[PDB]
Amino acid sequence: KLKEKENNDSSDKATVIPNFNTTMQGSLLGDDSRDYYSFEVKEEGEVNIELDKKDEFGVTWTLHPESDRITYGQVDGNKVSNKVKLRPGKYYLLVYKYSGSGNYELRVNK
Ligand SMILES: [Ca+2]
Ligand SMILES: [Ca+2]
Ligand SMILES: [Cl-]
Repeated sequence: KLKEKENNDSSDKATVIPNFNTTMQGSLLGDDSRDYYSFEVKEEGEVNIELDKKDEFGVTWTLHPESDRITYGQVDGNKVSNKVKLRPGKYYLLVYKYSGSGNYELRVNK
């Protein structure tokens, strides 16, 4: 039932994802085109970031460490996904749209 917290349009205002394997609900309607999130890895491992589109629109995501290591989501229909091996540290996850408007769910699986 966890929801994003606007305004979250910059990493300094990112919505904390408190835990792995936890669904975050958000929306990118109208001129809300960016939702920043953050999370912390405590033990090195593979993380599977999964965005589920609840409406058809053009949305993806970009991951980078708080530390040019950058990872992009891979769009496949109504899922935008990737698997990346991450070391302990804090990470920023920018969910942003490139067309249209809609609702989504986000998980950082581990
Ligand atoms: Ca939003
Ligand atoms: Ca936002
Ligand atoms: Cl962990």
